[PDB]
Amino acid sequence: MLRVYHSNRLDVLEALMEFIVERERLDDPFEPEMILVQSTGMAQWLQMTLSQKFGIAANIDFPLPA
Amino acid sequence: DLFDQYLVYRPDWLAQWETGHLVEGLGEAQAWQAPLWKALVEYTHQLGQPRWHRANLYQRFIETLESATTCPPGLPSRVFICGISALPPVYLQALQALGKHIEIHLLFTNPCRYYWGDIKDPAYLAKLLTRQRRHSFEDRELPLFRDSENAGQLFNSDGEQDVGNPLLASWGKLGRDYIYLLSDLESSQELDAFVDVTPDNLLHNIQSDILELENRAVAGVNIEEFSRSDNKRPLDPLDSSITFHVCHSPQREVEVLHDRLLAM
Amino acid sequence: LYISYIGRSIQDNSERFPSVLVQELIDYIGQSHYLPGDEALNCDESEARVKAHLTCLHTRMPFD
Amino acid sequence: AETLDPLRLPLQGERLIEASAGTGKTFTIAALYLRLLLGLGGSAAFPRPLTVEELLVVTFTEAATAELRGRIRSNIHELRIACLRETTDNPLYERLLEEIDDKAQAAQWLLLAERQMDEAAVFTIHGFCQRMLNL
Repeated sequence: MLRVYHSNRLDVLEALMEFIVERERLDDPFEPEMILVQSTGMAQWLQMTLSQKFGIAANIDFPLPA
Repeated sequence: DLFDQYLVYRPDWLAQWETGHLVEGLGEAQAWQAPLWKALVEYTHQLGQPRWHRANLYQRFIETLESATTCPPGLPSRVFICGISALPPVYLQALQALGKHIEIHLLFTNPCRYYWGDIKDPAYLAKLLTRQRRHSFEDRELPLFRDSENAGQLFNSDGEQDVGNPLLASWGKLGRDYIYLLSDLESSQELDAFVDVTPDNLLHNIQSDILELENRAVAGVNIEEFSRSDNKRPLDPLDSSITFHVCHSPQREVEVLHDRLLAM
Repeated sequence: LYISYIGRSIQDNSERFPSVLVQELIDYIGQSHYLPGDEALNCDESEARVKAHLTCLHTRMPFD
Repeated sequence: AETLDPLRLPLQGERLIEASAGTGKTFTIAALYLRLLLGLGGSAAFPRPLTVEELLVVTFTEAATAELRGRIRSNIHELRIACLRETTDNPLYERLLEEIDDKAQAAQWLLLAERQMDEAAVFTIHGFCQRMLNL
């Protein structure tokens, strides 16, 4: 299901994806929840924010779209 | 470099050049761009290496995914894309093909809260009479639901003339095309999650003017409007959020940045 | 927000100019608001006063 | 060996203009620049107007380029405001506004031309040939 969310800031969308992954836990948590980015600094920022919130950051990969 | 860009962006001209016929409606140099590509195709075929490439690979992938049942083998449950604002249209075609089974959530960001893109046809604007639901509560749509298309907001050939903010009107060329590509799909889900802003500081005033799709510039067409200077909003005398410092040498400017940052 | 540019050449004390984006931004700012002093004087005079007030001018040598 | 006004010179063929010492040599060239950008000048004018990406101007020294570009931008901005207000103070803009045919069309062209200033063609000789040979 192709779902599109508009935004005015990145923080509420990051909170929304946290809300989604909390309200629906994958039955195989060892699966790498892939997240696409456009650089390496952005992936670094997402990792730092996820570690800051959850107290943990593991098994998440950030590949290029190609 | 040019051939790599061609492979990414134009599949149809490459399809024409594979069989060697020219493409009508283009300038010079095509008469040697095409057979060079074709000869490269036959040479890499004679080298024995695999011939699968992106321009036909996209079409084959779309065909084999659309002409399929609801159970694909070994695919992940969901995947999110965020922080991206310029993509090739073939990628969007691939993702709308993939949207039948795997759930995705495009975290696209835009400055304005309403629609400000181009328009194709008067029949096309009838398709844009849908709604955008909120997170949990209600729905929303661009203001003047009938009056925008009724009035001269959309003109017959071009996009939106009365953009409002001249900043957006000057700097949103990429954003217009991106929202035009994004607001054309049929299997899409559109719902918003926005943050309001309270205009008190100068920067917040600027951001609210950008978001609200308005204008706060007075030209003074009549002499009374030219004479008066109180129609504007007032300015705080100590609002130091936006500054404009002029220096002479780069090292002196860096020193100004240094001690200004320490003072701040 | 902190926006700065090289205004004058340091060798011959000639004139340079900021970019068109910054010029458009300061034009919109000047045509947007008015200073509290001359609240009803003139639109363009208030615009020029705001442009003069917001601009800061440094000096050539640190020890001036 | 004749006189000269910015609104009277037919812009065809090859013309040579000598402006003596203490003339300014800049208040005229901006007037002719706006004249070609807006396509006025009676029957003696150019057959068709142009855009900012076609008016090549080549000077020699480095510092004059930015000064000329800034003066040009200020002139076109003031002309656009004076055209939207229909009342000027400079006699040059006054006579141009007298010669305006369609104010709305002129304002639209100035709006679409001012935002294209950042890539306008003003060069030195070395920069001009450098940008032409790599083309």
